[PDB]
Amino acid sequence: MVLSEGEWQLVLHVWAKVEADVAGHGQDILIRLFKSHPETLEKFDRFKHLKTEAEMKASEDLKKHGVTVLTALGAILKKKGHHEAELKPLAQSHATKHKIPIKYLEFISEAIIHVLHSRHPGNFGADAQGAMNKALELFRKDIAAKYKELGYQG
Ligand code: HEM
Repeated sequence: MVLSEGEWQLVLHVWAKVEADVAGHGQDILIRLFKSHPETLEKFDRFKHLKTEAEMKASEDLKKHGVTVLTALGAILKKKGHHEAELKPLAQSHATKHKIPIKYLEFISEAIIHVLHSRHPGNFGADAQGAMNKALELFRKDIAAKYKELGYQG
């Protein structure tokens, strides 16, 4: 699959807004994911002990990792499809080390869309959301393909 330049622009336009507060956006997204799909929290030995949203919100480690996740994903989106090099180490660690099934990647993609929709309605209309979805789908497809090669495919 290939996104058009116009679709990439819609993605990068709203992502520019995200970069105005990466830490805050990362917190929102991770907490949305952990509440909507609590099982995902089990993958984090560091965050497993977090019982409530208030605890998640007060966690400095959770916030720091949100910045790390969004910065990594941001670097991928800005590649506009030419993200092979950025995908290699990401797929290896998530397949071999953490063992993250594709299903969970669909879950966070879901969390990303939800948060952008709430915080940036003016820059996330139906067209922008469609473009963001295509970008995240392309990401999941390439990650999945890489998973297979590494002998995983979750
Ligand atoms: C959608 C984008 C995602 C991106 C871009 C991403 C990115 C990252 C990055 C950059 C790290 C740092 C070093 C490493 O590779 O281990 C990391 C760590 C990790 N990721 Fe993700 N990740 C994503 C989704 C997920 C999902 C869905 C799960 C789990 C439900 C997950 C679980 C983990 C775990 C367990 C670690 C290590 C935590 C620790 O430091 O102990 N990742 N991720």
